[PDB]
Amino acid sequence: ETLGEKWKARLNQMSALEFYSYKKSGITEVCREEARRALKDGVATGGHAVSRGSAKLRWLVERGYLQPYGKVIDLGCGRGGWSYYAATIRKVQEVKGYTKGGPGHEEPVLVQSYGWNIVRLKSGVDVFHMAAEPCDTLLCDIGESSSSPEVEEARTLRVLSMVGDWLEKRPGAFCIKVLCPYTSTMMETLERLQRRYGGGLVRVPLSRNSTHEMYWVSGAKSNTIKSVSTTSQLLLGRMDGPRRPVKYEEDVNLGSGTR
Ligand SMILES: C[n+]1cn([C@@H]2O[C@H](COP(=O)(O)OP(=O)(O)OP(=O)(O)OC[C@H]3O[C@@H](n4cnc5c(N)ncnc54)[C@H](O)[C@@H]3O)[C@@H](O)[C@H]2O)c2nc(N)[nH]c(=O)c21
Ligand SMILES: C[S@@+](CC[C@H](N)C(=O)[O-])C[C@H]1O[C@@H](n2cnc3c(N)ncnc32)[C@H](O)[C@@H]1O
Repeated sequence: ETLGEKWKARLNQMSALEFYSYKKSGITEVCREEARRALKDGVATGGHAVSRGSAKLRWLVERGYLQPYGKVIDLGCGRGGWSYYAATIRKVQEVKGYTKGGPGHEEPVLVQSYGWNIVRLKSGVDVFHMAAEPCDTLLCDIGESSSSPEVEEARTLRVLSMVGDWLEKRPGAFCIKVLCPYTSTMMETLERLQRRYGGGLVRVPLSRNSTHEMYWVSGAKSNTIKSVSTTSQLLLGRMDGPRRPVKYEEDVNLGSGTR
């Protein structure tokens, strides 16, 4: 049993109150409420992000873990946070997002942030039932949580299988959600994939403690085992002391206009 698995076990064993305190203990959070007021008022200007995702991707870019450029594919784009953020980057020329939509799933949001005209979000698409196509930047944020670490592992594995085909067209720059990187098989498969395609795992502090999600990005390079175990150490450590205050931040502004 690995540290992450012990973390998952401890997590599931927690009482609901303890879990409420723990999920956001000491994490970085972005203020979103003005963005929700504006978005539900139908304000397409003002440069509001459609989701929290834009803050995540930003965190990865501003620290040089990936450098988006050219044609960007966003698998599981959802509302389009990653896509709309990617549209604001200089070297990025075109952004194409794909999401499942329908019952239980997010629909694409139309907004006129900077570079909205080079963005196209397609809904009603199963990326698993979709032929891969060439791209400079490969983004993927698929990985639904589960109380069962085995289910999370299986879903993550299916995701990696799916993104293999896109990666063999060889970008470039990529960022891929790894929901469950804390099992033995997962870490070994990630070692393999890291030797084949490069890149490394990175924990984003905007992530909640209730998820062990890490991001496989091209501009990172690190021992998978060590970074995963470091993350696990952080999450484990945050279960013992008092509740650490939330570090609130300003949400990313994506401006307005076309390109
Ligand atoms: C609500 N919840 C979630 N988790 C754990 O957190 C992980 C990720 O959770 P999340 O990041 O999706 O966000 P959160 O759960 O806070 O809210 P959301 O609505 O997004 O998640 C709902 C999911 O939580 C899970 N869940 C609900 N109640 C419990 C519970 N009593 N024990 C374990 N898992 C639960 C269900 O699978 C459900 O699909 C889950 O895989 C689960 O093991 C919990 N653990 C305890 N001990 N008590 C909880 O109440 C709890
Ligand atoms: C939570 S989102 C990511 C957030 C998004 N990047 C943003 O910044 O707004 C992940 C999305 O992937 C979508 N998804 C899950 N499985 C999918 C599949 N098989 N095909 C297409 N989209 C899927 C879900 O609907 C979900 O909205």
